[PDB]
Amino acid sequence: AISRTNENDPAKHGDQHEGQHYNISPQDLETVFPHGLPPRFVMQVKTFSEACLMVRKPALELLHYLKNTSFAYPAIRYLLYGEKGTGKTLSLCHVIHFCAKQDWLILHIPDAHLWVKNCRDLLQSSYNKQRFDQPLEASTWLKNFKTTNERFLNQIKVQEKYVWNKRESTEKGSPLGEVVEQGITRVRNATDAVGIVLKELKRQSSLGMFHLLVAVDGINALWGRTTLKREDKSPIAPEELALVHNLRKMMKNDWHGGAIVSALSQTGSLFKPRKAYLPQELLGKEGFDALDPFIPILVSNYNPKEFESCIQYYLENNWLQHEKAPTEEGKKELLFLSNANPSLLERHCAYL
Amino acid sequence: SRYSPEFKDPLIDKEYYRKPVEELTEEEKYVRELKKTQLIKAAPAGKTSSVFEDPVISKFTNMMMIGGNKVLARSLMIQTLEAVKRKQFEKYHAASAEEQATIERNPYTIFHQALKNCEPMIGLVPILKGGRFYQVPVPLPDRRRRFLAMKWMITECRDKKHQRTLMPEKLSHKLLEAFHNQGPVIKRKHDLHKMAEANRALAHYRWW
Amino acid sequence: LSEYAFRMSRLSARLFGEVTRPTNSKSMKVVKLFSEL
Amino acid sequence: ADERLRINSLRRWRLSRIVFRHLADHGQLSGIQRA
Amino acid sequence: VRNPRARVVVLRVKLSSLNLDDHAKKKLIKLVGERYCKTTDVLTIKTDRCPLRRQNYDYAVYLLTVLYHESWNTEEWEKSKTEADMEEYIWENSSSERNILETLLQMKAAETKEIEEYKKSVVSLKNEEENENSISQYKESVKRLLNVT
Amino acid sequence: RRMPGQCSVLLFPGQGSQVVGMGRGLLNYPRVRELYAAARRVLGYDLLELSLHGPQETLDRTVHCQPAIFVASLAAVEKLHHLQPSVIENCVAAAGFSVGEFAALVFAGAMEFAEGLYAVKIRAEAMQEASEAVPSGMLSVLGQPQSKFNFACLEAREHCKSLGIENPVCEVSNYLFPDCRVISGHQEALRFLQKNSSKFHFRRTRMLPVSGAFHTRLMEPAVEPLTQALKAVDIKKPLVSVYSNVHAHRYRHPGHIHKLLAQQLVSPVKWEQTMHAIYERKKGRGFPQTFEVGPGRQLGAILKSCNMQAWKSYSAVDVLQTLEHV
Ligand SMILES: Nc1ncnc2c1ncn2[C@@H]1O[C@H](COP(=O)(O)OP(=O)(O)OP(=O)(O)O)[C@@H](O)[C@H]1O
Ligand SMILES: Nc1nc2c(ncn2[C@@H]2O[C@H](COP(=O)(O)OP(=O)(O)O)[C@@H](O)[C@H]2O)c(=O)[nH]1
Ligand SMILES: [Mg+2]
Repeated sequence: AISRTNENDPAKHGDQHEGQHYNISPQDLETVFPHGLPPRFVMQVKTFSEACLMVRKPALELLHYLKNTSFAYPAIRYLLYGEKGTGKTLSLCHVIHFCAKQDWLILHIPDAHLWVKNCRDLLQSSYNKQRFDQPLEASTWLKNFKTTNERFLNQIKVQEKYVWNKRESTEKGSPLGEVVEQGITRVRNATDAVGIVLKELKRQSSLGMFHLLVAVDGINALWGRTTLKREDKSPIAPEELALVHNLRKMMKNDWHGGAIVSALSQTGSLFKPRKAYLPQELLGKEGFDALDPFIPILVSNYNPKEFESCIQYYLENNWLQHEKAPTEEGKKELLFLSNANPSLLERHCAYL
Repeated sequence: SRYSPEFKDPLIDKEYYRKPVEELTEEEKYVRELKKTQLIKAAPAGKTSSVFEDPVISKFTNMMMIGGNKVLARSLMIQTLEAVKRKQFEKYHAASAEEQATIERNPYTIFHQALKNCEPMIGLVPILKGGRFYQVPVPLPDRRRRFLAMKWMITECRDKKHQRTLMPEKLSHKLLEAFHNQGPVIKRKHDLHKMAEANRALAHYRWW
Repeated sequence: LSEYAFRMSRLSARLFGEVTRPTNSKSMKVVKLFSEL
Repeated sequence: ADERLRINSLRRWRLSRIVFRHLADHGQLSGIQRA
Repeated sequence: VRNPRARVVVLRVKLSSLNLDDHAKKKLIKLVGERYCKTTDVLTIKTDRCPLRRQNYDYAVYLLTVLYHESWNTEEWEKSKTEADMEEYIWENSSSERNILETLLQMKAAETKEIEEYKKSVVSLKNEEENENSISQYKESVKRLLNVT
Repeated sequence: RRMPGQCSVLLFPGQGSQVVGMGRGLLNYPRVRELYAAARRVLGYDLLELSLHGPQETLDRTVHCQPAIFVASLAAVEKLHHLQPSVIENCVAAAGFSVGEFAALVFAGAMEFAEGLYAVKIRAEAMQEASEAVPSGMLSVLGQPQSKFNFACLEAREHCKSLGIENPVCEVSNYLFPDCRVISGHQEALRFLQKNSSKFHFRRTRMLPVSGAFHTRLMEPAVEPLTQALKAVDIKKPLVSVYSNVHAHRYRHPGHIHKLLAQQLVSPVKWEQTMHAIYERKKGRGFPQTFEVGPGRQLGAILKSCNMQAWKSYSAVDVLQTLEHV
């Protein structure tokens, strides 16, 4: 088992673990990642009966930054970028698993692209008649947010009276969980429940009640375009969506007591060419201006050690069933055909 | 044809050229020396010296294309292979100790055995005389029965009774049924073998 | 489309003699009719 | 003619296929070959 | 002997050979549009409106004269040139400067050549082509300015 | 002469598209409230409340569903005009299914709201009386290539002859889309079809929830009343190409709508032929936009079955909810 590390605690991974797969327990999978993992990594987890993530230099660098983070200074924006299928989402997952173990409050958005396309039931927000609500997109997120942070929802207590309807209001000092519960029961108030949560999480984190991680995958969606239309077939802007408008406030570094970690993604983007991967091309002028200043972190293809370790993990799981895959010629052909790209390599190995 | 008659088909086999000159018999040596004087056609897009190349799966993929869409056909083929692999892994994990020895997890082995279990040995060839196209039993050539297994599998999977179930899912299920000698394709082989046993009057016409 | 680009283009039209007023496209057929012979 | 254009505003060899064929076959149309 | 295609006239002049300042050159390029080719620095005015050729030559000369004069002229209206309509990217009074100033004030409350390097990196990324070299220069500048190691 | 794609065809639904909640999402839109006020003045009961909140059993009655559909279709036309004026401006054709014709004509400036609503009402009570006269019904049948419809109707008729009844009725009533039809007539014949679909090669069978056998000769008593209701009405020339259901072609002159609107009552609905006449064209030519002004989305599914390429540019006007509070 040269492709495995016995270190299952992400808070003690270092340069000596580069290229080695560490295991995430089922409890951590169901709590930390109800929604985080890529769709094709979840099938692997089901097939292998285990979730093992390789330790890579991007994640190690981002963990080194988060260990030496000053919680008095304003939150620092970290942006993971790289070519398609290089493993930036799974690096983000490594960092989220690190932060969840140290009792940070995790605000994880699995894919911000889903909020700007293919919404069937779009409403007009009563709080602000110029914005639109997405009850199914917001309630779906609230359930998994509650799942991840179920411990804190009772400790954290609201600081303002929130009036859902003339009959119903959340009183000052009530636990945040009630707000979350109100979003799950009545979907009409789901979108307004997300915003309130963010407003509280930004504020209380500043007081120092908890450390907050804002982990947004596919962040280039926020300052882009949408494919959502009005009834008169007119376009809708990303800032006209209440869910998108409230999530932009959490990308600004006007708060302390946490860090902002983000990952770009051309996959699922709107109006971007297939080969666009750099920060400015995907973000746009508006997005780059919003995130600037930020620390960009590059995710690349496997190096030879990483590639050999990935194939040894697959061989240890008996996932390469072709007789020539164990041989040297098979590995050289896999290397050429994927060019050490994690996603292409995994897809090729899926049917071998 | 744009190729002249003198052009010969290429030989893509890679280990063929690595045989030591010592092993080469006089006839094979003469063949090799002859090959130097001939023109060789450009290798077609498709077969390659790869170690993962499988001519049977290539032929099945070609038989699945519609309108020259090879990317889609190959995508369907790889999806079917992955579905068979995942199903076998699921069945292996849930099995007890002594049943894990008899569960196959190589999708290529399953595909080849499934197609082999569907090959018919004998078929009927019509012959013309008197206005009556006479149906005589005939021992099918190897190529013919190999083609028929694949054609029966594909036609079975293209049936319209299977509503909105995607082609990889239907095809993996049919392949795993034929692996265990079950399903409608095995019955189609059986209903040809019995329907050729029902017509053994003209069983000795050896000049079809 | 910024205003600056807009009547910068409208000045360019005045310089090169095109139709300054944007006359959609259905009513510009007079231009094509009288352009030819 | 011109009046009609105004009110509207207010709102290769010119031979028959046969005769062309004869000349083109006899080499009398300069430049016209057969493919 | 008549040919309708003989009336066409094509004037070609390099803008670098005209006495234009920065604003004059920018205005001339925006006015002409596609007639100006950036690769060759050549302005190509093709005139065919008039029947004769001397008339089209005179018209081309007149067009060049008026284009030069209206390039050297600043309307009252010019003053409202938006940021998106700029050709290059000025860093002073920019959103990047505003954000970095806010971040530094917050850091000082919580408690230059670095700012020069930061603005150099931002100007490069905004005007030139975006490569990983420029991205890494920007990363290093931001890390040094935010006290990240 | 404008390229098709910037033109619009308005499709008006018919009976069977009623639902509790029609009007919500249309009320606040311009000019709808006085249409419902006129509906009250003409009908004699408050259509608005019945359409908004009703038992659905009151709404399913023949006397009530048809006026509801008519008024809702016109209100949806008003909504579409408010959202997209160009669509209403660039309209090339119009077509209604059974009662939608009365709406379509009103939309085409051939009839006025009051007179059209009166005609629809009289039609509704007349059809209800005709249905009460004799037991009957309507049966939706989806056939396969080997299905024979006139044949099956024939055996359905000898069944009732064997049982004993004067001139049993069973004939194809609605041509919807390929191999899907609606048969109409006595309930015993429809029971026979339902039970021996197997020998009739019918893939699916579903009894429609309707009072009686519409579009057959059983509705002959209802022809004479409706005719009277139409004598006083002065029908003008439609401004857009309004397509008929008796023969599935455009209404040419005002002097024939009077009798075609009565022949419809006892003739099969030629919907498939109407769709062919509106949309059929060479492969590669673009299709006009299609808007279903009224409740439901049934005409959308029928258009999908008839012409998929035409259906690609299809949309429906939402009469149950609105995105923006006007
Ligand atoms: N750290 C890792 N550990 C294990 N597998 C990995 C890792 N990184 C990448 N992979 C493999 O590569 C596949 C693609 O990774 P991932 O989805 O994270 O890429 P991405 O660069 O975020 O993609 P995209 O641009 O599509 O959003 C994963 O499904 C897994 O197969
Ligand atoms: N129903 C309801 N929603 C609220 C209330 N307060 C805040 N919200 C929601 O929570 C989000 C918090 O955003 P906020 O800080 O107030 O910025 P704002 O939009 O300008 O008012 C808002 O966008 C609302 O969607 C409230 O008192 N009642
Ligand atoms: Mg990703």
